[PDB]
Amino acid sequence: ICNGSLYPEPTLVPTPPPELPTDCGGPFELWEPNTTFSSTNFPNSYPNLAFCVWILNAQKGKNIQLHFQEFDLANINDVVEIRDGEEADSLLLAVYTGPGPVKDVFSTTNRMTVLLITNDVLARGGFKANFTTGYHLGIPEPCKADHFQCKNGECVPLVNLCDGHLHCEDGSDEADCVRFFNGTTNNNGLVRFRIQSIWHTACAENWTTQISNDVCQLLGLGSGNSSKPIFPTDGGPFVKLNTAPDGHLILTPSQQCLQDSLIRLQCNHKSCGKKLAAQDITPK
Amino acid sequence: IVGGSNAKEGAWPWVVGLYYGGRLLCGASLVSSDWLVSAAACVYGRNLEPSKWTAILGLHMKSNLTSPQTVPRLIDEIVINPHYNRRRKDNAIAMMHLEFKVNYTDYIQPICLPEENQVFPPGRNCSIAGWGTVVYQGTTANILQEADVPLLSNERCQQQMPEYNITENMICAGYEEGGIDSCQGDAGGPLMCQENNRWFLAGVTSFGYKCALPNRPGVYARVSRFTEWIQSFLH
Ligand SMILES: *[C@@H]1O[C@H](CO)[C@@H](O[C@@H]2O[C@H](CO)[C@@H](O[C@@H]3O[C@H](CO)[C@@H](O)[C@H](O[C@H]4O[C@H](CO)[C@@H](O)[C@H](O)[C@@H]4O)[C@@H]3O)[C@H](O)[C@H]2NC(C)=O)[C@H](O)[C@H]1NC(C)=O
Ligand SMILES: *[C@@H]1O[C@H](CO)[C@@H](O[C@@H]2O[C@H](CO)[C@@H](O[C@@H]3O[C@H](CO)[C@@H](O)[C@H](O[C@H]4O[C@H](CO)[C@@H](O)[C@H](O)[C@@H]4O)[C@@H]3O)[C@H](O)[C@H]2NC(C)=O)[C@H](O)[C@H]1NC(C)=O
Ligand SMILES: *[C@@H]1O[C@H](CO)[C@@H](O[C@@H]2O[C@H](CO)[C@@H](O[C@@H]3O[C@H](CO[C@H]4O[C@H](CO)[C@@H](O)[C@H](O)[C@@H]4O)[C@@H](O)[C@H](O)[C@@H]3O)[C@H](O)[C@H]2NC(C)=O)[C@H](O)[C@H]1NC(C)=O
Ligand SMILES: *[C@@H]1O[C@H](CO)[C@@H](O[C@@H]2O[C@H](CO)[C@@H](O[C@@H]3O[C@H](CO[C@H]4O[C@H](CO)[C@@H](O)[C@H](O)[C@@H]4O)[C@@H](O)[C@H](O)[C@@H]3O)[C@H](O)[C@H]2NC(C)=O)[C@H](O)[C@H]1NC(C)=O
Ligand SMILES: *[C@@H]1O[C@H](CO)[C@@H](O[C@@H]2O[C@H](CO)[C@@H](O[C@@H]3O[C@H](CO)[C@@H](O)[C@H](O)[C@@H]3O)[C@H](O)[C@H]2NC(C)=O)[C@H](O)[C@H]1NC(C)=O
Ligand SMILES: *[C@@H]1O[C@H](CO)[C@@H](O[C@@H]2O[C@H](CO)[C@@H](O[C@@H]3O[C@H](CO)[C@@H](O)[C@H](O)[C@@H]3O)[C@H](O)[C@H]2NC(C)=O)[C@H](O)[C@H]1NC(C)=O
Ligand SMILES: *[C@@H]1O[C@H](CO)[C@@H](O[C@@H]2O[C@H](CO)[C@@H](O[C@@H]3O[C@H](CO)[C@@H](O)[C@H](O)[C@@H]3O)[C@H](O)[C@H]2NC(C)=O)[C@H](O)[C@H]1NC(C)=O
Ligand SMILES: *[C@@H]1O[C@H](CO)[C@@H](O[C@@H]2O[C@H](CO)[C@@H](O[C@@H]3O[C@H](CO)[C@@H](O)[C@H](O)[C@@H]3O)[C@H](O)[C@H]2NC(C)=O)[C@H](O)[C@H]1NC(C)=O
Ligand SMILES: *[C@@H]1O[C@H](CO)[C@@H](O[C@@H]2O[C@H](CO[C@@H]3O[C@H](CO)[C@@H](O)[C@H](O)[C@@H]3O)[C@@H](O)[C@H](O)[C@H]2NC(C)=O)[C@H](O)[C@H]1NC(C)=O
Ligand SMILES: *[C@@H]1O[C@H](CO[C@@H]2O[C@H](CO)[C@@H](O[C@@H]3O[C@H](CO)[C@@H](O)[C@H](O)[C@@H]3O)[C@H](O)[C@H]2NC(C)=O)[C@@H](O)[C@H](O)[C@H]1NC(C)=O
Repeated sequence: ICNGSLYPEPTLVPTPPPELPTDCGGPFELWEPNTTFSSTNFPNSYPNLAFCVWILNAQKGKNIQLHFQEFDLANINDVVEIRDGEEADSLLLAVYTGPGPVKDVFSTTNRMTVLLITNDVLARGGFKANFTTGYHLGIPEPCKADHFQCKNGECVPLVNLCDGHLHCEDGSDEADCVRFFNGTTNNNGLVRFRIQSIWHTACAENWTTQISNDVCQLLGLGSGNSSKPIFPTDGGPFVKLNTAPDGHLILTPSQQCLQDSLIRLQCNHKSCGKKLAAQDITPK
Repeated sequence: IVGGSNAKEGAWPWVVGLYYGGRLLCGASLVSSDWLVSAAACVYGRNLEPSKWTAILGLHMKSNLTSPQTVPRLIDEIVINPHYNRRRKDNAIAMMHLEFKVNYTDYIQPICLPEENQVFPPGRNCSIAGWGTVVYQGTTANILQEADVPLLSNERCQQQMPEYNITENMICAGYEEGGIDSCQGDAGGPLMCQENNRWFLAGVTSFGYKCALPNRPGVYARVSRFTEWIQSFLH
């Protein structure tokens, strides 16, 4: 029977565990005069497992632009979240992480929220930024004198809207001038072409299957199914669609057509989840 | 994934893998010629350098990457759904742009998308796939694993997992007896249902409490509520 151990065997002095990370919060919602602010200890480092919320406030009708003078954070473990509304719904818009310079962020409303997410290891110096606000900083002014603005803001008088080819360096004219109008579903509708700004059909003087399939392909759908007009109701500047030796379509406007009608096309769906596995069929 | 069975050649041509750092980290699905759909939760901090992301097409076997049946690809642009919070794990869907156009073959096929007013009723078997861990402790470096799970109503999903609001933006699929799950390792796997003999895309794998835990199924995000956003730039 072991006995006589009348000594303090646990000679080691216990130490409190590094628990309770919680958060430091840091600066909160501020107006325009407040521009420059450190996260919590930006010149030196930031605490691990710290969550902070920075809200940028601007006058109604204005937007907010970011400019990170110094941005040196950890790896993909730590990220920075950007929000605009923070009332009922917010959009990420831009998320920044990792060391190195980052691009500017333009708010879509008169409010911006900045969030910090940190891990428990690899703490870096931090980041800082300031804002100046303004009127449509990220939205270029549309050009007057009948100029059409693209997605990225480039404005041209008329070199787009379904021409022979896109005369735009940006080339953001993804939307076409042919869409299904007055239809019943996504795949069913009336053919409506637009030369410049006016929607019109393509008549049925020489309508064939090849041009129907070409139109269906231009609509992002499959082959032509159930190609038959019913009755005419439009009265716009109707054009003529005719077969061509090449793969392009030619629209010739003419309001003196005979037996005008609106053509209803039901284009089939495109390629879908059709399995092509080669397996034996069990005769059961 | 967990408790699944080995797939056949060409069984899931619309499932593709995403490689970052040299190892598979998240799954994705092929929709258009140069776009993919993947869970936004996994690709959150790695979207600033798409050049380091490698897109693998037809990764039926993880041991063959340079095989002729596998077409390597690179990621050019990564788009994350704006309405993402990482706090409620809501709208965890992301779209990735392929650098070059991808041809369609027998083993590489696109997938359908839900249409308007197209809701799958609860109680229907739906297929899942992924290269994640099948035993919750080990690793998966073998053939693609496939499984089928039934759709569960969100009313029971909230009760069985009293941790999130769930709401109507999530769809839960699994078995009350447990043993089948796909929320470990590869969280980018798609939720696939069968509407007619054409197949459809139902959801994308999302956060899951624990695999094979009794009455603890996974969570999926309804693509039917993101169809407009996907088609806005599907082209
Ligand atoms: C698209 O498809 C529809 C069928 O779904 C097709 O039918 C047209 O529908 C519109 C309404 O959507 C009809 O317009 C009405 O016509 C009656 C006829 O007398 C008018 O009295 C109505 O006048 C009302 O609206 C005016 C303007 O808002 C008001 O000023 C007025 O006080 C009345 O409140 C109304 O205009 C239309 O008659 C039918 N039929 C036809 C042949 O248009 C429609 O034609 C299709 N579209 C195209 C471009 O073909
Ligand atoms: C993905 O699939 C596409 C096909 O949809 C494929 O495009 C092909 O690219 C090659 C190389 O750029 C094109 O070149 C052909 O090469 C053969 C070799 O003998 C020639 O015979 C071809 O000439 C015929 O085809 C021309 C049309 O391209 C005709 O104008 C000509 O008169 C001849 O009939 C041609 O030079 C080939 O044409 C395309 N295929 C097409 C356009 O259908 C692409 O390479 C695939 N990508 C990958 C990564 O596999
Ligand atoms: C961001 O911008 C802020 C706004 O410009 C800056 O905060 C302001 O800093 C000035 C510095 O002088 C403070 O001026 C003082 O204001 C107090 C106000 O009275 C206080 O006491 C009453 C009770 O009697 C209390 O009700 C008030 O709320 C105040 O707490 C004066 O008494 C002083 O004499 C002096 O003028 C501003 O008060 C202060 N604003 C606010 C809202 O506190 C800030 O420094 C900028 N930077 C950062 C990092 O925030
Ligand atoms: C993943 O990559 C692996 C490469 O490391 C693939 O392994 C190869 O798989 C093929 C089948 O797809 C095997 O080919 C078989 O070869 C045997 C015998 O080899 C004969 O080869 C020639 C004819 O080509 C003949 O002249 C010789 O005398 C041999 O008799 C054949 O009987 C089979 O029918 C089949 O053709 C390779 O042997 C095999 N290589 C290795 C190193 O294992 C693997 O298949 C890939 N994964 C998938 C799913 O395909
Ligand atoms: C946050 O505050 C800083 C304060 O420095 C603002 O920096 C500003 O940056 C612009 C560059 O975009 C500076 O203009 C520069 O002027 C020099 C003059 O020689 C010229 O050589 C450069 O090519 C450039 O045009 C500007 O001077 C500078 N501000 C000050 C006071 O020096 C920054 O813009 C602020 N952030 C935001 C979002 O406004
Ligand atoms: C669209 O369909 C109409 C159907 O009326 C086509 O109208 C006529 O089509 C003929 C095709 O042979 C055109 O050629 C003419 O043939 C007669 C045959 O004897 C010949 O004598 C004429 O000298 C002429 O070559 C004809 O010009 C045309 N128009 C008429 C008869 O007024 C129309 O051609 C079709 N559209 C296209 C682009 O094919
Ligand atoms: C697709 O959904 C059907 C629902 O009809 C599933 O079929 C059911 O599968 C379970 C096992 O997962 C069967 O439970 C056991 O089946 C054995 C053999 O019949 C029986 O002796 C046991 O008492 C127990 O019921 C069940 O019978 C079977 N059928 C029904 C009507 O529930 C099926 O598993 C789902 N998945 C696939 C890939 O088909
Ligand atoms: C959507 O699902 C329906 C079933 O609800 C599919 O229709 C089925 O199509 C197959 C293929 O032709 C039919 O098989 C054939 O049946 C006839 C007898 O009707 C037989 O003589 C042939 O040898 C062949 O076996 C099947 O009967 C038919 N089922 C129906 C109409 O109820 C339809 O194909 C599916 N859609 C797509 C796009 O796959
Ligand atoms: C246009 O789209 C419709 C979609 O409803 C296609 O309709 C298909 O119709 C068939 C019905 O044909 C069958 O023929 C069997 C004998 O071969 C007969 O036993 C059976 O009872 C039935 O009459 C149906 O099976 C398909 O499911 C329908 N859908 C599809 C996608 O095929 C129609 O064929 C399409 N037309 C064109 C030209 O594309
Ligand atoms: C998970 O959902 C939580 C829901 O709790 C309640 O949600 C309602 C929705 O608007 C809040 O407003 C109420 O709306 C009622 C009508 O539907 C009114 O009768 C009521 O007076 C009130 O205006 C309500 O404040 C809120 N709380 C309570 C105690 O009712 C929500 O609170 C959580 O934030 C959400 N979790 C998230 C978003 O992560």
